Amino acid sequence: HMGVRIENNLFYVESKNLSLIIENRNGYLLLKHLGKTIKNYKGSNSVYERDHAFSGNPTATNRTFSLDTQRQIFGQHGLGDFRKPTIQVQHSVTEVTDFRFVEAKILKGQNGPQGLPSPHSMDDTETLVLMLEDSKAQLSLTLYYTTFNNDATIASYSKLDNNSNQEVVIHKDFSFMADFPAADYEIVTLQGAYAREKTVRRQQVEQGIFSISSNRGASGHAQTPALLLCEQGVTEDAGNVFAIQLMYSGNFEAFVQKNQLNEVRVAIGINPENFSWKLAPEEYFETPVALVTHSDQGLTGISHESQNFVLKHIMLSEFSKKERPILINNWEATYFDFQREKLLELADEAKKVGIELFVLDDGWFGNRFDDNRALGDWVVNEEKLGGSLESLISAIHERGLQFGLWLEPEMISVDSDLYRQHPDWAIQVPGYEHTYSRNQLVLNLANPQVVEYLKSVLDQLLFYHDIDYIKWNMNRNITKLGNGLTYLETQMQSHQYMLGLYELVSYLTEKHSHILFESCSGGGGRNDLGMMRYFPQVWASDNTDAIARLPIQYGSSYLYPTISMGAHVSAVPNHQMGRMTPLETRGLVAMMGNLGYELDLTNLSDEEKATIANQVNLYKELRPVVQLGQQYRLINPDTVSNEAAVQFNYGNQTIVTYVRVLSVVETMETTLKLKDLDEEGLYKLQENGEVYSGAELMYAGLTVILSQGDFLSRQYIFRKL
Amino acid sequence: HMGVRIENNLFYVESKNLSLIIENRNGYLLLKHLGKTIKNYKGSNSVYERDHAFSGNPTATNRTFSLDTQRQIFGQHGLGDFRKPTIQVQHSVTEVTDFRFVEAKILKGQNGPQGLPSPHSMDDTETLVLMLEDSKAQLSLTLYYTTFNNDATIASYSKLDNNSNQEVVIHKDFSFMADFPAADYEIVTLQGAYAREKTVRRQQVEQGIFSISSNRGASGHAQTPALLLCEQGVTEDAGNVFAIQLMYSGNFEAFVQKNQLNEVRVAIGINPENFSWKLAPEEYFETPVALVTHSDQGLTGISHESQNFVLKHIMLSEFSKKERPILINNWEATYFDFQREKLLELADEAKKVGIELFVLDDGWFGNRFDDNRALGDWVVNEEKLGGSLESLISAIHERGLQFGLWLEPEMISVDSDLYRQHPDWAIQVPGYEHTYSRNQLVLNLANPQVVEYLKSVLDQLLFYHDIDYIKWNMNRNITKLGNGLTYLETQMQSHQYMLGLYELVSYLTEKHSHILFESCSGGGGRNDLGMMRYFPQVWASDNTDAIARLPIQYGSSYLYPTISMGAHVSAVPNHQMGRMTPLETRGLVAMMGNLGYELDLTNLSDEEKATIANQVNLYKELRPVVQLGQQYRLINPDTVSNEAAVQFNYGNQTIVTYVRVLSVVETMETTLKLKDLDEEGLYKLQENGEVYSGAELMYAGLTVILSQGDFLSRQYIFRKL
Ligand SMILES: OC[C@H]1O[C@H](O[C@@H]2[C@@H](O)[C@@H](O)O[C@H](CO)[C@@H]2O)[C@H](O)[C@@H](O)[C@H]1O
Ligand SMILES: OC[C@H]1O[C@H](O[C@@H]2[C@@H](O)[C@@H](O)O[C@H](CO)[C@@H]2O)[C@H](O)[C@@H](O)[C@H]1O
Ligand SMILES: OC[C@H]1O[C@H](O[C@@H]2[C@@H](O)[C@H](O)O[C@H](CO)[C@@H]2O)[C@H](O)[C@@H](O)[C@H]1O
Ligand SMILES: OC[C@H]1O[C@H](O[C@@H]2[C@@H](O)[C@H](O)O[C@H](CO)[C@@H]2O)[C@H](O)[C@@H](O)[C@H]1O
Repeated sequence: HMGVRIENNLFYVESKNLSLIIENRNGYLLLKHLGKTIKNYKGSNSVYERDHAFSGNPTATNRTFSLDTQRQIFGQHGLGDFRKPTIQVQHSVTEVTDFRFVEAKILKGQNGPQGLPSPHSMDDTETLVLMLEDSKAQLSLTLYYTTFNNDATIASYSKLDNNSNQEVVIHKDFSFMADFPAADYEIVTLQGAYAREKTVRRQQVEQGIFSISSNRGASGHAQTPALLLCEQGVTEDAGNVFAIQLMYSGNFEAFVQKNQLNEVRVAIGINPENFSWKLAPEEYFETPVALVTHSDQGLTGISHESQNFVLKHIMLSEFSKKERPILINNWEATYFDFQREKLLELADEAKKVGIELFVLDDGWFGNRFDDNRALGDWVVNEEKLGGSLESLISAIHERGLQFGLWLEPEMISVDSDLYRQHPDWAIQVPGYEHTYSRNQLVLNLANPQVVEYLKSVLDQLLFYHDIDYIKWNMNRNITKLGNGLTYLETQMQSHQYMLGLYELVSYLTEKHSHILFESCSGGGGRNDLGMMRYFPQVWASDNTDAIARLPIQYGSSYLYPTISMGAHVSAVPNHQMGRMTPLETRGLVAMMGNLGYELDLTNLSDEEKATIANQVNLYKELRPVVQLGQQYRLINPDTVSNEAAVQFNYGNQTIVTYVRVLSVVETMETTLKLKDLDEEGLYKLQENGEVYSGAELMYAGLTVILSQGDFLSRQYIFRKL
Repeated sequence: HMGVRIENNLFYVESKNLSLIIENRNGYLLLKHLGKTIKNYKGSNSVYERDHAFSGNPTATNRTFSLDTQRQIFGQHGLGDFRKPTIQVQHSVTEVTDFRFVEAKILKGQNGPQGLPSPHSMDDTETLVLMLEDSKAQLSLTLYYTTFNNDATIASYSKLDNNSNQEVVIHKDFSFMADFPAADYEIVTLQGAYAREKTVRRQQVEQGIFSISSNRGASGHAQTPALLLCEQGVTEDAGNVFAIQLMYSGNFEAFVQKNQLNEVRVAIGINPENFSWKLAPEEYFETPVALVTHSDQGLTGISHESQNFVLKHIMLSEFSKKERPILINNWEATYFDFQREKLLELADEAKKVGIELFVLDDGWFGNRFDDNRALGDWVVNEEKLGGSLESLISAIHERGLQFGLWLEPEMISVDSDLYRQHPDWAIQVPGYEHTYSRNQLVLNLANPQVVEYLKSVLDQLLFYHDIDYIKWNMNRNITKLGNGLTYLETQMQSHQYMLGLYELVSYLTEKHSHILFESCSGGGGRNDLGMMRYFPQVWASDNTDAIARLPIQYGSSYLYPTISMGAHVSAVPNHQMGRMTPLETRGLVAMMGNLGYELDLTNLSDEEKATIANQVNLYKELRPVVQLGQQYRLINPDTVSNEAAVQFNYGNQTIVTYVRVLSVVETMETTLKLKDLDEEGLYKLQENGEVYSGAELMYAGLTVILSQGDFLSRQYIFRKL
């Protein structure tokens, strides 16, 4: 049985194959167990209470009880625990609180923080409600833990109520924390950089504090809101992993602290940097949702658990199991230099090769002839489009293609009518020059007038035009915070910006629910689970190099389903890397993702056109396997590997893609073994017609043969008989 | 003072900054110290003698003296030492010997084993002669250790005399052995493969036995006769290294054994595999020369020590400091498909770009139109050469080029007149079919008639033709050993083959000492210090890819001077790797070696011709710096590095070559610091005219800037003012 149970002083939060067991000890909440299901928990792994030097106590006479040494589910500073705190509220002359458990409730079905992205499809869930109070400060903190009956994930968030007669200020308020017992641990995170997104990083947990964080106002290219605490020696196939993740797209921190006793604290939430939150009497603050996910089946186990939870409970139901259109995007194809003739000719070529959707990228609005002006001016450039957008769309529709359109609503150019009319709408500090980034500024979405304006302009665009798809961009990070009437309002504006964004995108995605919205932030600059609540695919990276895409796709699909992961076949030499790669390899690499095209089809040879038509035909066949199937990493593209290989299973279809980076000589061929087949199953390999048992493919494997050369690839396609 | 000293029961072998101190303990020889100079040695690091269980004793009553636990300089089996032995002689019913020290002598000046390559320029050397006897077996073993006054190297070899009235058989006889005290050690070796020669390998010394060996009858592509025993944590710049090397080109073994007490034995010599040696009464056997070289300046220290010793005492004096000609070789250019017109046209183009030497590769002799016939038939194909070789050579000379010629004297084709006349000259076993390799057979150079024939044919070729250069090839390994009249003669034939080879090549190189002989064995299949005694350069690898050449050159110049290391600019796509690389990078990579050219100059554009002419002009300038200067590795090309950088210093000239393998994006530029400059020196960088102090270049370093793209390179050229 799954759900929530209250049994004497234990609370059991029971998801599928994952339990959190909390003990109420005289108002203090102790983490007894987080991990595989245990019923009738007795306490075999309880903390041994002893006098630990310099670890102090809530009472004078009992030296062996200390919040410095108890395992907890939230952290305070000032009561004897010196580990990093996760709740810290200023009230009167102090930022000491002492929240004590008073009452527990259980909810059933949907719930979550208002104004923030949270799980859906929650009918078969229960939520533990732990009501804590600080009687002196007259504050309440309420913790929520939600079970899921179909996934090894628990969701968490909290609400802080000010029940006092004075203003209070939240300084720290994370979404999840767990104290894990001293043991050897490794951590996996996804970091990297622009054009190197979601680089998989693994390291040993060491004494001290390790953290990843964004202070950019977006989660960022260089860190993902995820931290995987792993059993020493974890592999793809074996060992315990706990993934903590955050459904938030602004400033966040994830940290792991190893203290003086070798104990380990992990937490994730809103970054303390650039954050404070004023609460007037009777006001409350709810944190974004955190997730804790578990597998005992290594890193592939955690990928599957995380992907499944995302597909079922985050990504929009309307799209989570819907094959996504193969698109053409004109950006790398033309940049800003296009007009109607060029567009329809590209559309003609796209239709001939069987592409499904035509996306008009940057440059269609205002006087956007380059990237130095016009953001904020969402007026159609009818001169450039050679008539109305309506007439363009009709043209695209009549050629048999869906129509998509680029927006960047959060941004404003100094050189724009919007800025001329409302210069105060930009994020800025009185008496300081702007800081520029791609020669543009960020709109203050903490300003309700800004949100109202964007809802209006965009609702107008979407209702008056037959648009099938939106690409929602965001091309710089936030500087010069000073739009508040007070310092505290400025400290709130980064989170209020996010609330404004979510109000905006939840409104539009809900009001226009037939439209496929793809998120973007110079590629993967905001590829997190907050955005994926509303945008069921993401432009994974501006780097469209087939080879540079290998580690990027590795990371981008590590916790997120492949279906989310936009990938385009682009021109050579590649625009980012300056590299020639075979068209075959560009195709096979993009086909490990959500396939599209981004090159000038009108300038290709007849042969290159035929190749792309063949690629499109192939992917129409593989699309369900890739987008709806189960992903298995076989060879990981990292810093030292010269190879990449990824398998997908879906019913009677099994495919495997193999890529080799550098040509090798006098080196024995790799043996590549498949996973998760029926030993007794019979698998017919398309290329040679041979039938192999699943046992053979899994335990003997394929001798991988290639010619001489860099960046070569091949694909194996099997049908189970 | 350096040289040899005998002081009571200590013998001191004293080279520059390296001493071997041996103690005579009642006929047993103990290794007291090998390492930095110590005078007046007292024995601070003596073995503590105790009863070690299962370590037995030469006398009944003294359980604390055991050859199982004493550090020694040669190893026997059967007297209580169970570490791997380095001398083992069968006599009568046993292969137990008990060699006991009887007498020491000191020689001055040159000496070495007859018939085997050994150091030259030995006027300032002394040799310790340790005469050992086994009175029962009536055998003598004499050990030789030679000092050098200008290098931290000691040379060693031994002679075994049969003074008995019966035949005896040597089963094991290594050239050097040392027992090192228990400590943490790493080892560096050079292994790899064909087209991947001299791959630098580093690992921890572990309990048990690690070895590299050849049983191929040549030292081989996959292992070099070298083993570096290193202090834990050695770097390029710091820590103790002991390099043991062998001046031999046949079957060898190097091993490191960590025993039950954590002690470490290292040895190098003739491989026991495929070796036995019969001695009739009064006959003797001398082993090849081993070298032990030391540095306390890390791996660059050992490179310098090894290179210096090779330049001064191995490589021919006639060439060791002589700039080597920039050559054109036609092999990759035409393969077998050439005639006189094509040759002279290539020669014309070579002259225009300033090339100095023209080498005619395979296919000029017998009916060698492919690689399936004619080896053994060293008759000029006057039809193919369009007249006599004499007339061809005159033509090449008149165009201003030296002339070079390809030979493979050790080999015979089934389809050849030589085989038709003397089928028994091939290495073979009566009643077994041939084993084939590149469809050719190996000549039995253990057969004195074979050696006489080759001396004659080749002396004739060289005296009747004005040849400036020879490329001496050897394109397969030895199979089917059975040419002996007895089993024992067969067991001797692999070493006798080597003696035959050395007799042949010492004769020809001496009799034709103006000719530059470059050794070759499908590239680096026999690139060892035995060959380098007679052949002052070597074709480092058939792999002429600029990028694949990086780890190859790293290894090929690790212990051997750059001047030895043949490197050719070749065509793209590269014939081995199937890869396009910039001509600039092919040039800069080959210029880190001994530069030549190997592509069809007649088929290049006018631009590619101008580029090569520029490369030749440049290298004429850099040649002394590269060939005669001091080499400093700055970034090593290994399995994980994406970079390579090598510096050369020579008087007032400092150059640095940098190569990046894969294009990178959003990655901060590398900072490359130079080494071994004068802090106060002023260094003018050619490209920008800026003057930097040596301190700046060494301690701040160069920000390395590149455009986008794979396989890019650049060079920095400095002049000290
Ligand atoms: O749910 C826990 C809290 O409940 C009460 O306040 C809530 C407030 O948080 C918000 O949900 O608005 C509703 C509307 O009725 C309630 O006022 C308590 O005041 C808090 O102390 C806390 O228990
Ligand atoms: O040099 C040590 C040996 O000297 C004597 O033999 C040598 C022999 O090795 C070889 O060098 O030929 C010369 C020619 O006179 C000598 O015979 C002893 O017979 C050996 O026992 C050994 O001492
Ligand atoms: O402007 C259209 C373009 O926007 C985003 O990419 C850009 C990139 O082209 C430019 O070079 O840099 C900025 C940041 O400096 C952005 O990354 C989209 O990601 C891209 O797909 C395209 O739509
Ligand atoms: O035959 C001339 C050729 O000999 C050696 O190379 C060859 C190589 O070309 C061929 O492909 O393989 C055999 C072994 O199978 C040899 O490696 C020389 O090294 C080369 O320079 C050339 O002279």
